[PDB]
Amino acid sequence: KARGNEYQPSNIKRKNKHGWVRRLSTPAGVQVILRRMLKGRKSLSH
Amino acid sequence: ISHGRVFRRMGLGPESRIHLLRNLLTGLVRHERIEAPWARVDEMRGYAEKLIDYGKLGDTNERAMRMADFWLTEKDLIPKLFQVLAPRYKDQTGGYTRMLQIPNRSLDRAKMAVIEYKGNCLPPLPLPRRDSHLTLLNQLLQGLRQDLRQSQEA
Amino acid sequence: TPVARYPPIVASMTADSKAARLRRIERWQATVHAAESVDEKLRILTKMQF
Amino acid sequence: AAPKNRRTIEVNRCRRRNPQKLIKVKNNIDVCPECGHLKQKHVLCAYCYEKVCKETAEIRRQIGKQEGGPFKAPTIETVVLYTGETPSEQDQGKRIIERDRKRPSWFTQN
RNA sequence: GUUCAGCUGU
RNA sequence: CUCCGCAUAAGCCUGCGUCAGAUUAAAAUGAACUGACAAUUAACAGCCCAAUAUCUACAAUCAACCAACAAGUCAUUAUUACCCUCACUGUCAACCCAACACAGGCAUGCUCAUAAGGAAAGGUUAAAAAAAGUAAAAGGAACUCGGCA
RNA sequence: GCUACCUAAGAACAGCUAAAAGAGCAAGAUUUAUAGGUAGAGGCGACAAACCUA
Ligand SMILES: [K+]
Ligand SMILES: [Mg+2]
Ligand SMILES: [Mg+2]
Ligand SMILES: [Mg+2]
Ligand SMILES: [Mg+2]
Ligand SMILES: [Mg+2]
Ligand SMILES: [Mg+2]
Ligand SMILES: [Mg+2]
Ligand SMILES: [Mg+2]
Ligand SMILES: [Mg+2]
Ligand SMILES: [Zn+2]
Repeated sequence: KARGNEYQPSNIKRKNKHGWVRRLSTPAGVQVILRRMLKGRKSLSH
Repeated sequence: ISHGRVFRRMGLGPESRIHLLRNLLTGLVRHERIEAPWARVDEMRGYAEKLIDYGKLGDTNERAMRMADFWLTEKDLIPKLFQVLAPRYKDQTGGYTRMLQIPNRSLDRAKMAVIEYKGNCLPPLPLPRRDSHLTLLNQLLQGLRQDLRQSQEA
Repeated sequence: TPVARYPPIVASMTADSKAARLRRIERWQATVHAAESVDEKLRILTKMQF
Repeated sequence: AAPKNRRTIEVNRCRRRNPQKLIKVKNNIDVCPECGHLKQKHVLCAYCYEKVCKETAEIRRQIGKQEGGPFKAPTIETVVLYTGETPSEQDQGKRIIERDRKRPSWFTQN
């Protein structure tokens, strides 16, 4: 019956899923950081 | 259609209506002069008059005490009713309260009234006063009245 | 020859006021005086965790 | 139902400026004899009423001090006495409220 | 399971 | 009126404390907006542990009796090594995910009807239509795709 | 971080017949918090061809 409440915030999940260490863990994630660095993102990751 | 419907619909329903009037009546007895929306003061005025009549029955009267107990939420007022208000009006047969419209209140522009128990200590309200007898129109009518006396005497 | 029976001059038990709350505090304290055993007394005095 | 067409300003002025929409001039306004301020004939003067309420509030504050608590309504009549006044024989055996002020001219001792 | 009996401003 | 409430966890991150304001809510006191100032103090909680070998058949259920089956959260010793002390961090709020008429969602402990927490009515009038509720003569599913038990 | 299934280690469940325990009225093929796993030529599915943050 609830709508639009997909987000159930969890800091452990947020860091583990999208964190800095997670991004560096694989080459694709490292390229994610590189793209954001190129674009000049203020936040490269969570 | 509301032909012959003497009572107003107020608050959240019948029971809420009585409680709203009871709270206004309780405030009037304690303070002897309150100001509230005109329609609510007008609706409560009848109960204010009748409450004095029950007070005249006396505290010994069981039915009167039951009425005062229900209508007066603050119990210290019950002695005031029987021992102060009722004796004050012992001579009068009615007209215990006076109700006057006051300016609309600022917030919601509601029509407002002031109601008091006649004979309270508080400073007198600026009652409306009829024109002086000494005015030009009243003097012409005073002369006419005097002549009708002479004609009636003859 | 009856006398005048007035209602006691106490605060309302259900009103939203300071005196009404003090009368409701006297109401639960009256159940501790009415409690027979000591267990019942201790239960009432310590069941509200704040 | 959605509007079929935009209403023109010409049509809207006729609606908005119709006499039925205009504020009516009031003819019951008058001048209060006591204070000289404006009032309506059937309504108490706002200036005079506020004057009574101001004094009434001070008296009620004095009544509160004497009672000194709730549910202490007295069982006798009350009389207000201003500075320089003494209890009358009629005003004897009554709760006395003392106001640190001269009796207002409009407020007449009875 | 119906019919029936019973109740309801349907 | 109570539909809750208080606390913890999770989330959130200063988000109704003081002062001031020309800002703001329907509201020129309030203020959750703006400026300045202040604040949550560890005992609760988080943050733990020397090595090598070795040990660990007997559920829980008031565990006793009578029983089982889906067969179960709870344990060491030996020798070596080791003299030192109370750091660091969380601690505020009217709070979160949502929806934008609470539409709704939300773990645990305690209270089991409150000692805690709250206000359905801006004022009036009392037309229709509409929504909900209550009462209803006689009849009691008749007239209706199809009532209820 | 929705949802489906699964893994780890947790938690919850008044009374009433109550032998039998069972969605009987009102303890289970139950519900539920936390972390993790399975990814689009795919995953997952007591299979709606559904669901996998519209
Ligand atoms: K916050
Ligand atoms: Mg039938
Ligand atoms: Mg400790
Ligand atoms: Mg705290
Ligand atoms: Mg309270
Ligand atoms: Mg309201
Ligand atoms: Mg109304
Ligand atoms: Mg309204
Ligand atoms: Mg009928
Ligand atoms: Mg038929
Ligand atoms: Zn005047």
